[PDB]
Amino acid sequence: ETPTYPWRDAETGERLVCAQCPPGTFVQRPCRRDSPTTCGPCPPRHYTQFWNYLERCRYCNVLCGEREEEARACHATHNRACRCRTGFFAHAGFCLEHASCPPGAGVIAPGTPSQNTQCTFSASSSSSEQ
Repeated sequence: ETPTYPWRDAETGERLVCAQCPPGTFVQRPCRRDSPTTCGPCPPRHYTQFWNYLERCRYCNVLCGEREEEARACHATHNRACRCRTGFFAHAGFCLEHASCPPGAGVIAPGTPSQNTQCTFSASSSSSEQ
């Protein structure tokens, strides 16, 4: 029940069924008559998430930037993923700032990396006071 793919041999040409490579690995060398598939590990900054017949690993193209922090790094199976830093939230792609709330009707729901701030007395206009 190990995943597979067909392949044709280099020396004269013979048709065979080569085993796929597990997540974390890539196809280093295909099958010969005697040996099956050679699976080598994904190099630094490169990943394979699935069972594959990839000649070389996928590059970790996701790079967190100014206002982004990591969620997963780039390992042999993960691709790097990003999320917004403490005082930021994601809107429409870009990662924008959390909204402050003045005195009056202060913060009822704090800013998550996912949503903006929702909002007796409040002394200050921050994104904290209740």
